Amino acid sequence: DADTTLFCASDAKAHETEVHNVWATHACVPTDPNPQEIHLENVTENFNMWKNNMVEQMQEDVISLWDQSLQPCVKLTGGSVIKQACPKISFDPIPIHYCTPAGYVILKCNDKNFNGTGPCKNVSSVQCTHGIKPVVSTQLLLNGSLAEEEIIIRSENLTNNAKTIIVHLNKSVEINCTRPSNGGDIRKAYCEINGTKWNKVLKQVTEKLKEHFNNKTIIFQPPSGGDLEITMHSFNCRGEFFYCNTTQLFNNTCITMKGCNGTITLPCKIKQIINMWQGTGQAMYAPPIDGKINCVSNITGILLTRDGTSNETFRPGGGNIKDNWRSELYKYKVVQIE
Amino acid sequence: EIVMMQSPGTLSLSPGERATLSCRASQSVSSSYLAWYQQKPGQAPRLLIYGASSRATGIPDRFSGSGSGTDFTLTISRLEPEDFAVYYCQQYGSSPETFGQGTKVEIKRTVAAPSVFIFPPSDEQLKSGTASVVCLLNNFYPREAKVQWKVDNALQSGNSQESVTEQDSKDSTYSLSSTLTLSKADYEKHKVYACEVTHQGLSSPVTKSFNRG
Amino acid sequence: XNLHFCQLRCKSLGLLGRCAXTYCACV
Amino acid sequence: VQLVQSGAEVKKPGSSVKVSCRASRGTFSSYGITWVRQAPGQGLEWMGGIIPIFDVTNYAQNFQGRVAITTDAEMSTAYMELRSLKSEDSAVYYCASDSRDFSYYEPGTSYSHYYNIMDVWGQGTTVTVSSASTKGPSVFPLAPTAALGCLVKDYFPEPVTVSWNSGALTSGVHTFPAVLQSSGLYSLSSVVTVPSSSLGTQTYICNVNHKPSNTKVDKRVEPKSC
Ligand SMILES: *[C@@H]1O[C@H](CO)[C@@H](O)[C@H](O)[C@H]1NC(C)=O
Ligand SMILES: *[C@@H]1O[C@H](CO)[C@@H](O)[C@H](O)[C@H]1NC(C)=O
Ligand SMILES: *[C@@H]1O[C@H](CO)[C@@H](O)[C@H](O)[C@H]1NC(C)=O
Ligand SMILES: *[C@@H]1O[C@H](CO)[C@@H](O)[C@H](O)[C@H]1NC(C)=O
Ligand SMILES: *[C@@H]1O[C@H](CO)[C@@H](O)[C@H](O)[C@H]1NC(C)=O
Ligand SMILES: *[C@@H]1O[C@H](CO)[C@@H](O)[C@H](O)[C@H]1NC(C)=O
Ligand SMILES: *[C@@H]1O[C@H](CO)[C@@H](O)[C@H](O)[C@H]1NC(C)=O
Ligand SMILES: *[C@@H]1O[C@H](CO)[C@@H](O)[C@H](O)[C@H]1NC(C)=O
Ligand SMILES: *[C@@H]1O[C@H](CO)[C@@H](O)[C@H](O)[C@H]1NC(C)=O
Repeated sequence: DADTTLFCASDAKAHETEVHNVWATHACVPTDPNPQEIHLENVTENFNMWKNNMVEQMQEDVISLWDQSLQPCVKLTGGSVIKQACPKISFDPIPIHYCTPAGYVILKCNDKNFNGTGPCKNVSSVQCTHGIKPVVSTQLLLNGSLAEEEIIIRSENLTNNAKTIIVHLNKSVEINCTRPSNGGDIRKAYCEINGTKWNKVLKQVTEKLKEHFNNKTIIFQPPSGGDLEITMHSFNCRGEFFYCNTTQLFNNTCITMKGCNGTITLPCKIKQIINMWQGTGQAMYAPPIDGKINCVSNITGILLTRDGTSNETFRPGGGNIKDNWRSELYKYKVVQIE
Repeated sequence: EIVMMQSPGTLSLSPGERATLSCRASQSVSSSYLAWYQQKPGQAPRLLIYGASSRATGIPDRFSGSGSGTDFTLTISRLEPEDFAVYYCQQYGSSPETFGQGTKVEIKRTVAAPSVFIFPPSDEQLKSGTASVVCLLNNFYPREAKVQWKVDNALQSGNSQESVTEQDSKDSTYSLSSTLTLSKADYEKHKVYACEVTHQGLSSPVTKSFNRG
Repeated sequence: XNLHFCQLRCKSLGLLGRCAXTYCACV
Repeated sequence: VQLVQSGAEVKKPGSSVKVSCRASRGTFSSYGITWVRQAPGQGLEWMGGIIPIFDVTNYAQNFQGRVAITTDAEMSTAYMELRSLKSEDSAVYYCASDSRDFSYYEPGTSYSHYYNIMDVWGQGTTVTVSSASTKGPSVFPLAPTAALGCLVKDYFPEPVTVSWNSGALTSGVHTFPAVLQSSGLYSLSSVVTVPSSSLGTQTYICNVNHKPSNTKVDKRVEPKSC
């Protein structure tokens, strides 16, 4: 085990004006051609998704992608009220692999039901990793990778209620968020989620959370309050900040046979004055562009918080963007050959 | 607060000529935050300049705005008939966002004299409560003109109301009317009634009068 | 996170203030 | 997109009026709103305004303690309540918000100017604080180039519409503004000049029209005196 300079490993094209390509060129580098994956024989490696510096390396690194390409018109840190430029951009995250340098290789937990902290049996070793889309969001984890056998619950400390719980799903549920054209508030948008698919997943999640809380009861309520970014589903859709009210997604009403089934349309809005996930402060952007704005994402995860005799109430949480990267780098670890 | 003294109160110019208005601030302003408005007496005001230099949406290019710190200026390359109005400036950096006093871009034309007529009360009116003497000043430039009513050489004070027309569109002159309010028991007991006009277009004070009946 | 303000807010609703990363949470 | 005001309201001393300002499209989310007034024959007077970047709402010392600006939940309609009215508050109340809101994105204009620029203005909510009630006007003739006119006296509220000989005499016609009196009512005079040689062949009539009190007076002005 060790902790080294894990360099950004790209897959970008040196001629696209898309902002995730014009940043990988500068920080990331080309990928390893034929990546190694030899199955380590009779090996027991201990992992900790909450300590793997790959999370720190990425968080520190993803910040640079937003500073370079998502400059807000006005930043409002403590005291100073800085101004700069607001060029509208082409925005669509591209995957980032994290190769290791010579002397160190990445151990990859190939277990199906490993929860995040403990031993992995089927341990392999690789140079790069599978692609990671740098999607910043709250409550729901988008455009990731799915679980392989069952839904897995990942929490650094379940008893510590203030810790966010990560739910990794075994089947995806697409979410199609759209700001329509003249078809009229240009700041108004909506997201469509399959109610039949979603409630079946929530039911599966509801059944899974029983096994971790002594087979008791489950309740999904809406967040208490505070910043919109955590009380609503927030994400960037092609340079536009979306905030979507997820009251209809976490509706205990629809986890028997009633009026579920139908399409779940969430009222969303496009904020210009948003809170910064870089650090403490607020920023301000420009109003949206002409035409259609579309984002067909894939809910591959859910970020939940607990209030903490019987019932156990949960809330859509998130906020700590470090945990977004922990939903994709849990199966990786850096050691050393020398 | 920040007092915003504009200058002058009335800017007398003819169309085609250049107009230059000045908005001075008592204290310094965040130069990026000063706006100019225009109100044509009849409708609502509207934006012409924001940020001391940035034109509003759709304003003709003849409207130049500039300045910094405490010394600001609204410049007009050439006047047109749709620009003779009142103009205001506004600091909105540090609240309270105070306004200026105003500047009327007037049509210069030339100097003219008041066509003055007086009206005795109506026979239909005296049958009722009051008598009302009226003094008409017609087609005169410039704006300032004063009237003092007199009855039997008495300098009447606190018994009149005045009003002026907006600049005549065709002839660019004004019209004024003062009105002396009298109860009939104070109108029948005197006799001589005269309004006194004092204007610069007149070489000396002018008077029209009548005797009761 | 701005915790002071976070706590200041969530007592308007009658709740305590929690930093959730760079953002404010109420319980 | 334009802002829709409340109607012209006649209030009584010691009451409280609340003006509306509804926006057709969009919201007031980013740059907010600002309230302004203009007293009869006066300049503009800043009341208050919302500044949504700092999440603050402020007023002036002349109006603080009795003026409150509110909005909806989504900031599509904003209000202004003025507790304790007075004749000094008889004015026209305006409403201004930013045009960079909605519209779209201009290549084009500056969006790092976070303060409300106030380029979309309201219709105007004329507010009259009086203790008087709807009274019909009296039309007395101002009998005599020559000058003649009608005298519209003692009415409430404004406006009245005077027009001579059924909209056929507009050459040299002067319609003067109203003047609020000591009694609390209004009055104005409409006058016109003519050729002196016409005071003997052409009849001049003025039609005064007050619609609050359904009044219509077509007075006939004639010369001759002693
Ligand atoms: C994760 O698995 C380990 C197995 O060693 C177990 O001790 C731990 O309690 C599990 N944690 C959660 C949150 O399931
Ligand atoms: C170890 O994981 C790989 C993943 O591709 C799997 O194919 C393989 O079957 C696993 N090993 C054994 C002995 O099953
Ligand atoms: C997903 O996992 C749950 C158990 O957590 C299981 O009931 C369900 O059948 C699984 N579905 C798929 C498609 O793997
Ligand atoms: C989890 O938090 C509790 C306090 O809430 C603490 O006592 C415990 O040590 C934590 N878990 C671990 C593994 O340290
Ligand atoms: C997503 O929604 C938009 C608008 O309703 C539509 O044009 C598009 O075809 C949808 N995409 C999918 C994959 O259904
Ligand atoms: C939602 O998913 C269910 C099952 O996966 C499917 O039967 C239904 O057609 C879907 N709804 C829509 C609107 O496609
Ligand atoms: C979400 O919608 C519900 C519907 O009742 C509303 O009460 C709530 O305020 C909305 N959430 C936010 C953050 O506005
Ligand atoms: C919960 O489900 C019921 C049943 O269809 C629905 O009528 C209601 O709007 C839903 N409420 C929320 C907050 O999602
Ligand atoms: C998710 O992936 C789809 C397909 O590439 C893309 O169109 C969409 O913009 C992505 N969504 C986000 C939030 O990155």
